Amino acid sequence: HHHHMKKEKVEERIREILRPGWDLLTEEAMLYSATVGGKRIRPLLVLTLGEDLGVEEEKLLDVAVAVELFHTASLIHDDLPPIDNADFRRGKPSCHRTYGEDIALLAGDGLFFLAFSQISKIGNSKIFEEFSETAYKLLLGEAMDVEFERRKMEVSQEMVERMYAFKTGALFAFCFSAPFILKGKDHTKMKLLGEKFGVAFQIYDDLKDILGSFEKVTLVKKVGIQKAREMADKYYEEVLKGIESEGLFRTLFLLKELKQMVEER
Amino acid sequence: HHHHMKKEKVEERIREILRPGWDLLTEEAMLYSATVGGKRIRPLLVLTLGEDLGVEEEKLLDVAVAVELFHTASLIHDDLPPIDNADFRRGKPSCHRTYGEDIALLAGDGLFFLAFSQISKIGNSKIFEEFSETAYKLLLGEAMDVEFERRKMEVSQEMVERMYAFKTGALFAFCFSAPFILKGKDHTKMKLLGEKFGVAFQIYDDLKDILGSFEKVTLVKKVGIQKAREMADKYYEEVLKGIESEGLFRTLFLLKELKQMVEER
Repeated sequence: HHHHMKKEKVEERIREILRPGWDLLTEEAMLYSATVGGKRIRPLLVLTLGEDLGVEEEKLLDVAVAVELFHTASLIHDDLPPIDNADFRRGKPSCHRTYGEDIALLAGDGLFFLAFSQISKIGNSKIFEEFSETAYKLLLGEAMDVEFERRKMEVSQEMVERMYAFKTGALFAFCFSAPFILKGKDHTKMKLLGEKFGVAFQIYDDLKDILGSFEKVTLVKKVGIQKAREMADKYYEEVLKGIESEGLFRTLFLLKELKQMVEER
Repeated sequence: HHHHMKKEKVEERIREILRPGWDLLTEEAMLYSATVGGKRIRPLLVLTLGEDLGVEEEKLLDVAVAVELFHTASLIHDDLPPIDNADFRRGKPSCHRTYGEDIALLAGDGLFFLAFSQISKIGNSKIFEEFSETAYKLLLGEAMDVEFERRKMEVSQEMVERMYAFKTGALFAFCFSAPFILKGKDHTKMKLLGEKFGVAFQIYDDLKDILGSFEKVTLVKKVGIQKAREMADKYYEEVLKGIESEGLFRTLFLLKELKQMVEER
């Protein structure tokens, strides 16, 4: 019920921000992509951490919505024909399949810009800086994924692990960090913990994709299923220990529930 | 010499920011696009206005570089095959023709993110807010241009004029505004003046494209060459009067020089 109340608040704000104003297919596409589904783990983490810390709900919801809009945009661009060429996303036709590649490209851009606009509402320069740094890292990570796949190049294990930390880890690092910055607490350790969480999250995604299936450089391909799973499990344990040590009990239980869901796959 | 010193400083900062660090083709592509050419009118306006106002040079150069990186990114995405499908840009092969559509898409995204990162360095929330609002407007303008062309829809003259004000006017509005915000002066009138300047700028671009040539909804197509040119000339006169009235003499002379160049086409 807890998680539901939080998700409903996020859904409502997303619908407000993305309500078309200019009779554009591009607006409709942004709204489509943002509402087709999503477990909303990223905004849920932000909101739950902020509750644990007692951060003002309005600034926290602005962060949570920003992260989700950004996430949405990143999936639109990843799905595009030049990149991953996904016909489907969340069991629904992809943005470009629904609206055209032109409209989908623009929708992705719009969503990123709206994400920055939400962050800017907070009026906290450190959050603006961190979010901007996070965006660029995510981009670097996506570029590495594309290039590692498509270039004839040497790709070390360390390079794959960095690509995970950038492509997936950076946005979780921000989710873990941003509530601490809003509280006026040092966020350096939480940022690293969030990055580890994101790496573990990506690994569990790789493993799900294998089970679901019943070129791309993945950590599972590089080190094997057993080692990859060991790395993910270890990082996840570190995250749980770190979260408990900070006394963040709502967040701890949220992370335990996510872990049980992974375990039940 | 004046304009040259300023442009060289911009070129140098752009090369610093875009110096690759990760051995990525995406990094190389961002640098390629940002350095293939450009008259650098947008950063030159920012730097010149800031000089007239006596604004601290470091914060001003961060704004100027941000605007140019953003501009660069917007041209990469416009050129892409789903949008305008340009084989050339500044007389050089386009980003996607040089590096691939995947790499070009990512380069555009990277440049926008770097632009926001530069803005965030300033530590001024009003600048962050204005820049973010500007980005979204520019996106709306591009969407309108694409959709007006491709949809079977009624497009009024007012809609075309709004599309100009968003697609081209918004970024100039920001260039005119940002130095006033950095000075702690009310920027509302300068923002409107910059928007008018951008509309006139777009119209002169339309007219150049006709002369150069010796579907898309343009103001020239809607109202005709004579009326369009009259609108541009009138807006430009308003801008010159407004700039002189604020005592911004370096900027006034820069704008007169740009106008003479247009006149000599």
